[PDB]
Parts: sequence; structure tokens; C-alpha cells
Amino acid sequence: AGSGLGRAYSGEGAIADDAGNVSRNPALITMFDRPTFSAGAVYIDPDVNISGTSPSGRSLKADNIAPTAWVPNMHFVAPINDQFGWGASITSNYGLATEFNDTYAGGSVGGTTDLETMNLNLSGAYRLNNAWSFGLGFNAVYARAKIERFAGDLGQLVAGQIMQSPAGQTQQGQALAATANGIDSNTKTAHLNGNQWGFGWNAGILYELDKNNRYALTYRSEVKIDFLTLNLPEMWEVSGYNRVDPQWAIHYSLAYTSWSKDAYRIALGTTYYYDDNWTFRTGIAFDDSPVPAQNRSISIPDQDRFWLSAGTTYAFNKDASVDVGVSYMHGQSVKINEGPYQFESEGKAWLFGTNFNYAF
Ligand SMILES: CCCCCCCCOCCOCCOCCOCCO
Ligand SMILES: CCCCCCCCOCCOCCOCCOCCO
Repeated sequence: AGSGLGRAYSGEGAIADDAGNVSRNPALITMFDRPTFSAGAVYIDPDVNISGTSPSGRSLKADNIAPTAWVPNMHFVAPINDQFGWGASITSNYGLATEFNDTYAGGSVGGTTDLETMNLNLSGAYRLNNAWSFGLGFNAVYARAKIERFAGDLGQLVAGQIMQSPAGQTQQGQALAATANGIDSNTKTAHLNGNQWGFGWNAGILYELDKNNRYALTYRSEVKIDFLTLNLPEMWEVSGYNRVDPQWAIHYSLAYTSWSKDAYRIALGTTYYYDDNWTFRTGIAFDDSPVPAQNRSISIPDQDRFWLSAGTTYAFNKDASVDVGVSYMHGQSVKINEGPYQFESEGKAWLFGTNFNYAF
């Protein structure tokens, strides 16, 4: 969602320099004087690459299986009265794109895999005094799932096996291996695609030690989406912002998620306010995988990944400004043993992001 991309999303739940954050922590609403609006997008360009071979001897190599993506974000925030404020946003919190050929040998465990999420958020917060503040949010999730699968060298495998058995010596015995082996890769073995809505509620608590230092604890509820039933995980997060100097600040957060398996994310970053116009941000983060070294899938790319980030912010003048963010993710090369297959998945990625914000 913009600036956050250049800070590796470090302390997203305590930073308040632009309305983007309210969607991450509703309590942060009591942090804005005048209505603020921000919009933009993040262009996502991956590089997932499966490798290795099959017991069929056929290649299980698949270059670039993760498509590019453009992700929009739009946040609006405004005060109501000295003790209340409200806000809305349109973003995306989950997704996933994977595409192999339909003739791929592991076609059964790696056909087409799409999943887009649109989160519609509305929420409010109440300021309890100079220090504490609290927020509650409702969420609308539009999910579009697409899941294709074929039988790669499956019939061959079935067949080669048979050929190692007595039924080998004919009598509808060899005709068998043949019939199995005479099965096309592109023989679609699974096509489920649908659209449905999800509903969840998130909340937050914002504690500030002063206009220069604050901490937080946010909570994101699980969201079940029924088509097959897809569950977006519930989340917990703690973040801190320290305005250590007029020109230097620090932000960091620890996030926890339990996919009813579980994983965590850690990020630390620092911004620098050179002057009234310019602002600079750097960030590092690591998100530990929620999937056991044996329950992975070349289909769903994820794996202990790291993040390097850098963003900049030009303020045209007191009311408006634009954010530009860069972010590179490198992935730990792993070993997957899905089905009768065994692959190897590497994958890095680049993120470009821009956002313009305006005050009324
Ligand atoms: C390799 C993908 C990196 C995912 C991080 C993007 C970070 C920002 O937020 C995105 C939020 O919403 C959904 C993401 O897009 C779908 C995933 O990319 C497709 C590759 O399989
Ligand atoms: C010493 C300066 C670095 C700032 C970190 C202080 C943050 C202290 O710990 C908070 C513990 O709970 C949340 C997350 O972990 C901290 C941030 O990650 C740091 C480097 O990987």
C-alpha cells in the first residue's frame, strides 16, 4: 500500500504519516486532524522457478510460473469530533498466481492456481485521552478462485508400474499399461472456479507515549469464504514507532498468524525526514513459512523470504505528496516432495509502488 512498501512494512500499525495505515490499525484513526485521502498501486513482478525431473524421466522443469500483478489501494480517513474519527479503504491482503503449461509433467500438482482478494474496509475508532485510543473494523472480502489441474506423466507412471507386474504379460494386462500411458497430459483433472464474499472484523489499540513515540496491538479476524471453503487466517500484530530525532525515526513490528500450522513475520525499518519536501525510508523483513517442509506445493509459492526496501516521499506542499516505493524479495531455495514427484523451487521478486495523498 505505498510508502509501507519502501519500509518493508515495518511498524505498519503505529506509523501515521499518511492515511494508508488506518487500514492496518483502526486505532490509528485518532491520529488525523483533517480528512486525508491516498490512492495508488504496487506493481508486482515475481520469478518462481520449479526444477528437477520425474520418475517418468520427463522434465519437471517450469520457468516463471508466477505472473505479474498490479495491486491498487485506496484509503480515506477523517475526524468526526475531538473524540471520534472514521475511515474506509480498498486494498488486498491475500493472493496467489501460479501457471504451468497444461502439458507439464507434474500437471496434476501444478496446473493453474489463481486467487484474488479484494478487501473493502470501513471502521472507526475512539480516542480515550492523550495516550490511549481504540478502533474496530468491518471487512468485506471479494474472492475469485480459479483452480486447474491435469494428469501430467501420471498415466505413464501408472503404466510403467504395471509393466513391472505379472499383468505385464498381456491379456488385457498390457493393454492396460498402454491405456493408462495413452492418457494425455492436458486431460483436465480438476476445474473449480468461483466468486464469493467473505466477512471479517479487525480491531486495534493505539498507545502513544507522546507525539513522538507510540506502540500498538492489532487483531485481524479469520475470514471464511465458502464456494469448497477458503479460510483467510486470523492475525495478531505489535508495532512501534520512535521519532528518535527531528529527522530520524524507527518502526518495527512482529506479526503472528495461525492458519488453523502457523507463521510469523518480523520487520524493522527507519525513515529519514531530510527536509519539508523529501523523506527517505529503508526496510528489512523476514516472514517465516506457515507450511511444513513436507506439506508444501510447487502450486502455492511461499517459503522463508527476506525483504530489502527503499522508498521516497516528495511533498509538493503541506496538503499533497506522492510516495514511491521499491522492494526486492529473495527466496530461500527449497525442496518439495509433492505427490510421486520431487521438485525444487527458487523465486525472488521485485515490487514497484506509488501513492499520492491529499489533505482537505
Ligand atoms: C511473490 C509475491 C509477493 C507477495 C507480496 C506482495 C506484497 C504486497 O501485498 C500484496 C497484497 O495482496 C495480494 C498479492 O498479490 C498476489 C501474489 O503474487 C502472485 C505470485 O504467485
Ligand atoms: C535497537 C533498535 C532496533 C529497534 C528494535 C527495538 C524493538 C524491540 O522489540 C520489540 C519486540 O516485539 C516486536 C518485534 O521485534 C523487534 C523488531 O525487529 C528487529 C530486527 O530484526
